[PDB]
Amino acid sequence: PDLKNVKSKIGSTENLKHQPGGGKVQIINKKLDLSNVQSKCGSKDNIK
Amino acid sequence: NKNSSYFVEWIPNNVKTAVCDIPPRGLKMSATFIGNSTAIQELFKRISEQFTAMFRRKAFLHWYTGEGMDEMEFTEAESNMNDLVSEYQQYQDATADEQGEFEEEGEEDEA
Repeated sequence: PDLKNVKSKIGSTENLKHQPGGGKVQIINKKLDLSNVQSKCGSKDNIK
Repeated sequence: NKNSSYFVEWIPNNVKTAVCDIPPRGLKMSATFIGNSTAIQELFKRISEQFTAMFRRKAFLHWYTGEGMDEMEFTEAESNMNDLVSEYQQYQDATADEQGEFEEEGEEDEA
């Protein structure tokens, strides 16, 4: 006898393209703007 | 006589006497003093520095402006108390000797 060609069915041989692929993460951080800010009591200029 | 240093010298004989027949209930005899001294300078001296301590820094002042007063008025109350303490200190120990304008006419000069 002869079998010519035969192969397995179905598993890890059909998976070899798809890893799958991974990704990327990031924070999750900010600031605030302070540029407007002055004190809200204010007598010391009255020295004038 | 024993306290000449405690009277102002250009008001003479610094006493108002007066005598009632009738004592206070529960005292066999009493006297009332009403003395007018320069010494009261002390009251207005302390209060007007404490007042400049406040209005110089507008401290406590929002509560009163907040009822319709203005900063001119604090200035005028102060202006007057400072003027007043300066009047009592003008007369604190003011001379019976003449005050000011000490200038004169000279000598006749060859021509």
